[PDB]
Amino acid sequence: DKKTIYFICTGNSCRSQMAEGWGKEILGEGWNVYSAGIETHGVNPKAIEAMKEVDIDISNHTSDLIDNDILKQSDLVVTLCSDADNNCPILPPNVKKEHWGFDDPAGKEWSEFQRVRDEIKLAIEKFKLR
Ligand SMILES: [K+]
Repeated sequence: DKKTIYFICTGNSCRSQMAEGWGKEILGEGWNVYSAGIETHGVNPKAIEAMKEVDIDISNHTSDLIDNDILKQSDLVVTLCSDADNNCPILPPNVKKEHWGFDDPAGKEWSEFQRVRDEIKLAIEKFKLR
């Protein structure tokens, strides 16, 4: 019935966390949305604040490493950064993978953090229209 999308960024901190938040809202009807990373950097407080601004609560999200069982059941694995794309483990044959590159918002001025958040919204909206 429900399909599964898996958002991956290096530390499961900013990009993948915002993508999970947007995904649960926009694709929530027929999609199970999860996020992971190559390493765990913790859920960025700025990502929680960025999502709170658009009335999406991601405060209960966790920073997790990639799980082989979630990978196995994924219909689409989406990598959100170059490092995550290149270091993503060998995927099961039936699982599709796409790289949706976004700039690293961590280290950028607060306005640019919000810009990346909204670029992610747009990519997820376009995905729903496929
Ligand atoms: K997660």
